[PDB]
Amino acid sequence: TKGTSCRGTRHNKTHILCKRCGKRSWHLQKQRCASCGYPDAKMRQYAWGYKALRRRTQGTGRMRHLKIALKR
Amino acid sequence: TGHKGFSYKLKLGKKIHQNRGVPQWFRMKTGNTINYNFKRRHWNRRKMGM
Amino acid sequence: VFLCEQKANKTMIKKAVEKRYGVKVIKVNTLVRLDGLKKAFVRLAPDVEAMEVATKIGLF
Amino acid sequence: GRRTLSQRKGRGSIFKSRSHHKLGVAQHRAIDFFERHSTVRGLVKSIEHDPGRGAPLARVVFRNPRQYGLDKELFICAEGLYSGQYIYCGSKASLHIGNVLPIGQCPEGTVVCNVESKPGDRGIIARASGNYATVISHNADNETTRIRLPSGAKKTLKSNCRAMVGIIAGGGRTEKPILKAGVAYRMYKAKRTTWPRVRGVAMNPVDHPHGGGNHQHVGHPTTLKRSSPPGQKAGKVAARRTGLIR
Amino acid sequence: AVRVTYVRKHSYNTKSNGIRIVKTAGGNMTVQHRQKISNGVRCGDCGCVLAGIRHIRPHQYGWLGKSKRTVTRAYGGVKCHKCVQKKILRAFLINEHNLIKLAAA
RNA sequence: GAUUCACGCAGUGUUAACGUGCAAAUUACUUGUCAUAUUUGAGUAUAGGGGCGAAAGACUCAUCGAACUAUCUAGUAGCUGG
RNA sequence: UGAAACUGUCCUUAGUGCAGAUCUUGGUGGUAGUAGCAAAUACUAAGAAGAGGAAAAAAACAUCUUAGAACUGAAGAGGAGAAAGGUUCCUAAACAACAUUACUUGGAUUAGGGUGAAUCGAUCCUAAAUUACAGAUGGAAAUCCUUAAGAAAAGGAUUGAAAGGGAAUAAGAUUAAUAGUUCUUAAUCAAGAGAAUGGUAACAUAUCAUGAACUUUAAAAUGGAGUGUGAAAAUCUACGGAAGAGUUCUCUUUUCUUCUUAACAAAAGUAAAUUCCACUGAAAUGAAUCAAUCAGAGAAGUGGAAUUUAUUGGCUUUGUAAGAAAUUCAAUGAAUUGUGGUAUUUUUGCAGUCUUCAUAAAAAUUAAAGGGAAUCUUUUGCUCGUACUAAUAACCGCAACAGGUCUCCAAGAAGCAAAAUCUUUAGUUAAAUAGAAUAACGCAGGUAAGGGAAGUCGGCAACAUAGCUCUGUAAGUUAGCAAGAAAGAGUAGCUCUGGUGAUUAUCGAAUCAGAACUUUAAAGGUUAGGGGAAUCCGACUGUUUAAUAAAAACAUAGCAUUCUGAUAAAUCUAAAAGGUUCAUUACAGAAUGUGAUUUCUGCCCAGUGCUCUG
RNA sequence: GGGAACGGGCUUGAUUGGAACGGCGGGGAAAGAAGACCCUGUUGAGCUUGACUCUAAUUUAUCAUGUGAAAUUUUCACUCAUUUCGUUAAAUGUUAAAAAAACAUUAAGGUUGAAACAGGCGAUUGAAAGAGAUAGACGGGGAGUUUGGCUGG
RNA sequence: AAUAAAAUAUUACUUUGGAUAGUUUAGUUUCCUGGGCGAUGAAGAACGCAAUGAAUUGCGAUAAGUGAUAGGAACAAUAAAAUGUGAAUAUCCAAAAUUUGAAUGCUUGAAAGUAUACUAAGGUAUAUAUGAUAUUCAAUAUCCA
Repeated sequence: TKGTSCRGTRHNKTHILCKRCGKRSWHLQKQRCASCGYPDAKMRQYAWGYKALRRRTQGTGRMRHLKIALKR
Repeated sequence: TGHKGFSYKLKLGKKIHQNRGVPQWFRMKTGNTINYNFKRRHWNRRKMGM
Repeated sequence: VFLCEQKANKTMIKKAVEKRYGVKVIKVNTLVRLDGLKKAFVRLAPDVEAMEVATKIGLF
Repeated sequence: GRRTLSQRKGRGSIFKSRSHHKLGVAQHRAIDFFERHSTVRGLVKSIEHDPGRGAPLARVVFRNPRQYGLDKELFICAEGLYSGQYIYCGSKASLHIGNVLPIGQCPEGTVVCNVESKPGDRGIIARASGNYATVISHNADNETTRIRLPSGAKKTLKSNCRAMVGIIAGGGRTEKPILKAGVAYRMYKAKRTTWPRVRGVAMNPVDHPHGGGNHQHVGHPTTLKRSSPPGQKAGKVAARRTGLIR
Repeated sequence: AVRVTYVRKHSYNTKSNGIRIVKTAGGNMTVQHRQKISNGVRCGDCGCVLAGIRHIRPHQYGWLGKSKRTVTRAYGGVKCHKCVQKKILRAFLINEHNLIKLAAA
């Protein structure tokens, strides 16, 4: 019963959306985000996660105020 | 659920709003390749993970 | 039945409806739709006829 | 190998004390002037059952000697105390059952319980059900007295340590034979998670040092030095004797 | 036999989710939310339930008449009439004894 | 922590069905059990030479005599294939 | 064929020549019109719409209405919620794809519509637990501490429950869909604005009838079992009718349906149980329960007080309120809406009894007391959730998967029974396609002459006993059991008789026993123990390898051994005014072996351990 | 028959009409899976142990300067770092002067009423213990690794 | 012995598939110049804004855009309006800049919220550490009348 039957009771969320990164990686019982490293001030980045760095970093968003400054 | 937070309901409403197709007039523009929205999903076809 | 900004409460909606249309409001019921708009149900005083206000607004 | 269950007990994750319905901390009132140069009178309002311990606890109510109000204590019941009784604590208290006196004002051969090992520490020794300590001798030279601990050991204490006269209630608790595994299950309702104890020999070599082979046996002596590292310290530690006694 | 449904969104038979099925017009049965059972006051000494005070919820004594939550007697509403008689005798008899014991015995 | 039946549960036997299945462990009858060492929801605690185990090396997201994931890493191969 | 670039020679350069690597990526065959589209009892007739039942029976035809026949059988295939899903809800147009045939159907395509709260919840409080400033620790990241270390917080900070606690809303109607939320009517709550009498006493008086600091008490707020009983609802039933429907060639003064009432308040009439008060003082001891249990620190008796009994005050009754609603009749308008029960079940309280080496939460918040400091009308009630499924099609399993997933309401028959079986209200007739033929071999359910385990590793599988009543019951035994031992007899239908009560002859309860007569000689439609004599293991109830082992394995109580005076023992951590047993204290904590009870545990200290006061 | 010693193909013969339907289980050394038994590899992993080499924890000695004595270097006496505790840091020190389950508070200019002062909040331990460094012992609790070859397997 | 249904063989044409050929608003590498963010709130995330938009793009309650400076007649899928009295377009400029985020009055889960002061609503300020100055204090800590 480790296969099909045991999947029926899965109706309790472990992660929900995080306030800082918008992903569903906020652990409800650990009170921290698995992806962006919430309340920790620094963003969670690792050298072994090089793809994770090229997915969310500088230049992946709007750059509302930095696009004018560097252009200036 | 029946009970939901305020912000969570608005992110549910936006998912409803984005499940629409290309309007006909947009398809008649010159040099147009966008015919169907490939970001479409249905409640019984794919769960949106939120 | 109006559509208002979600950041407005029944107290400000009641004042705004009176100010904009010069009527009397005795009850406001609001619900926030899925899209994001706050639908308001405004009931006017018995001596104010709502049907004539609709024609002035443009619904008729 | 793995970590034995003895090692896992020191972490305190599922082995924490089940102290939710406990009444409080059973101890004497804090030492002050009126307990050192006079007497305070306490009223035994009620006798109650504290989960996880065999002796009943008494709710004693002293008046506040310095301010206006009450001062609610929680003593361990001496065998004989009743509701509505008056008990007196202090250096001048009479030698009646239930009264708290400094250990130096008690005659030789007297019986005390809830003794203080160090003055003002509100009770350490002789606290279990039916247990008591007996005063052996005094020494006015250095103001120290000797008492006999319930294990037969003799201990020397400062003569101003407080103690309650009498015997802790609930004697004979362990003389009734448990009969069912269910009854032993209910004993640890307000205690730690230790009851169903699997024999080490029934385990596997990874889990325990006793985890045996094709026959359930230990294979090496079960008497170990005190300096054994945790994990291999299983059996009898620093044992000077074994076998049955004649 | 008419079968009913929970009106509120509670779905479990907890103490606060007690219901009573009453009958209404046309043979329809509706659902009433019934209150919990409270306890009355107790004497501070003997722990016996006092007489003359109703067994209602603590906030409901605010709606009670000012004379319907206490008994017109010294230590009324906190002590039984027997709890008070012994108080008077203790106060008087002990003071009398302390007048012959000390004060020119 | 008596004997049983029932709502449920389990999984003794048929070593029945099925075995490119209803199903990556299910079905039918039979059997056992069916409230105090009971059954169960939500919350909460315990994390990889760690935890948890009425102890089977069992369980730890279909993964366990050491999980999953990424990096060192195009690890090394006197061996096999081209 | 194709329609804009390309070729020869010499040198130079190389990501330069493929049949293989279970090679990589893509495309495609035989298999093959083959295996299949067979769990969930079941559909038929007439009509409508539609291109879509034609025809030499092409034997089948999706959707909707009516009729017939059926199934889930009220612990449901019913009516509603929590998690999860997220627009799947409703309507209209439309069917290319999808739901193993088809579809006019759809949880599918397109486009609009839909979720209304002072009273329901979140918001508020704290529980297990969780996280901050300063401090402590660490090379570091960071860890510790949660009131202890602080010039911090009258006293201890943050979070933590849509099942724990909590101020206050009900009935009817209404929408294609929301409704304790809208409408009508009727209420409630919070925040406001405009130094008293009576009673012997228990105690009592539409606000009344002052009551600060400070302190205390109580409530919120507390297990389970089993027995008795009050009350309501449901079912059943008695009397009395009103209205409508069914049967009626054979009868039936007959069978069936309706005869209702909210929140909040009032107080004609009137209950059960418990606890107190006054008079008096019990023995010739009384009183009382199903059981108990109680009495000179005072019984029974009489007279009182109080509280509980789903809102005021439990039931009837009353305002609400008949104007509503239900059942009929007429073409909007008219008719009625008594009284009971020594029956059963459920719910809800109450009363004492039993049980624990188990004693079965806290805060927000409220009231009262001790004390004596001081001298009716009207306004407002903010933010957020609210649609729908909640499952043999909306959830998790790749899916419209026979698997899994927490709850509430709950009719008749029959029976000990919430059992099997059949029906009522509600729901549905479709839920991976049919038609013809009726071969072998299969899957599921059966029967059998004579014999009766001769089959086989093995009575595997099947057969067989089976309810109730009476009689009767062995060895063995821890004296409790074995025991439903084993064994034997009875049981139907019809017509009668007697026993078991209440009020002063009438009224009611299903239960037991007995007697004639008849027959197909009677538990058996369904449900429903095979029995006996021994041996081995485990004492027992219990747990176990999710997915080949449920056991003789683990656990268990019992027995025993070892260490420890708490600044300790065990033991987590890199460290730490750090952490666990420990809210603890030898009848305790920690570490082990054996495995109930009875009986007995023999000899050996040389070796290896451990220890020593040497 | 021979062949890698059990051919559908080769050699010699027996014999053959093309397409197939329902069954069936002899063969296709049928399918599923880089044999899981055995061996080899200077390939591993779990577990054990006085296998080799180490290590956490435990333990022992020396160093790390509190005063004041006394002996022949432990042996003591104090507190002053230090250890362990307790409270609302709530009368410390020295002078002066068991009859009763009830109540107990906001006192009749500014000092008495309610005594003054100590340079110690109250105890406990104590120059020893603990942590550090170096050195010996113990240490499968744990880490790494190894466990020759030939051989009628 | 016999037939060519099936089977086989070649070519042409069609079909399934997308190789080959032609092609490039895309990449790779080297070199040159810089290496110009943030409490005056960054990077990132969310939500919202077009006459008809779902994504994407641009932008922020002044919204696929405003003012100013250059610029000179367009846009287009379909309508409208405005337009040489200045349409598209560009910019190191000006105004404006929702919720968050180091996120900083307090709380934050998917949480709706909320206290004080200043200037009913609206807007500012209030985290921790920290330098300088001013000011109010605490300690018989050192003296001292």
